[PDB]
Amino acid sequence: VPMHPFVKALQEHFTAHQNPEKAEPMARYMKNHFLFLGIQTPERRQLLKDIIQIHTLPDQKDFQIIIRELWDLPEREFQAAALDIMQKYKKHINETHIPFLEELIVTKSWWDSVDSIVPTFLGDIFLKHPELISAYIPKWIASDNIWLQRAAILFQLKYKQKMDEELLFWIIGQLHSSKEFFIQKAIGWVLREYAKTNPDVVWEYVQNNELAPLSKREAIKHIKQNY
Repeated sequence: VPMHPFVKALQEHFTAHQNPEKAEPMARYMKNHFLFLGIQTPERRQLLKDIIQIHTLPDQKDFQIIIRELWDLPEREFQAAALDIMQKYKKHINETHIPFLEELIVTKSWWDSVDSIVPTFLGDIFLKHPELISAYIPKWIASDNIWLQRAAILFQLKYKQKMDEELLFWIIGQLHSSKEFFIQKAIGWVLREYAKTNPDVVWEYVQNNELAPLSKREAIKHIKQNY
């Protein structure tokens, strides 16, 4: 459906290199929500490299149209490549793009797209503008969209000594009772990651606060050997 020359070049090049054999197990691993061309990350990045160097990288003022057109293509590689492209415009992404990122988060949703938007792009935005947290995180948690909820839990994933323990546990406190696999796993993930910096605090939270068994188990798996 796309006019942008760059997206058209990319689509032609990727489609030329599809592998129906490599596609089948890729699509299975994503529970068949998406068609795949069958191009693994390294080749995908290389094929994107080719098109970028051939075409040169588009003006940063196009970045949104490029990503949106890619996001509308049926094959999952196009959304993976759209986030690789987004990374090439990192320095031009700022607080004004949070609504654009929310859109990506709730469109063609799955952990593979959401996990590449949240801890990196949104993580850095809220580190720079932590005053905008109140305008988003409570709204996302209240949404009943599990991907926005997952976004609230993971935006701090890579914060290390910058982690706001108070907000983190407040978030996890609102979401612990969720039936949702992707919420339970995200909770366990951020707890295990945070435990790399502050294990004792994670251990005490997990030992004294309600969690789903999946979340608890995922949280302590690399630190249980210490207590």
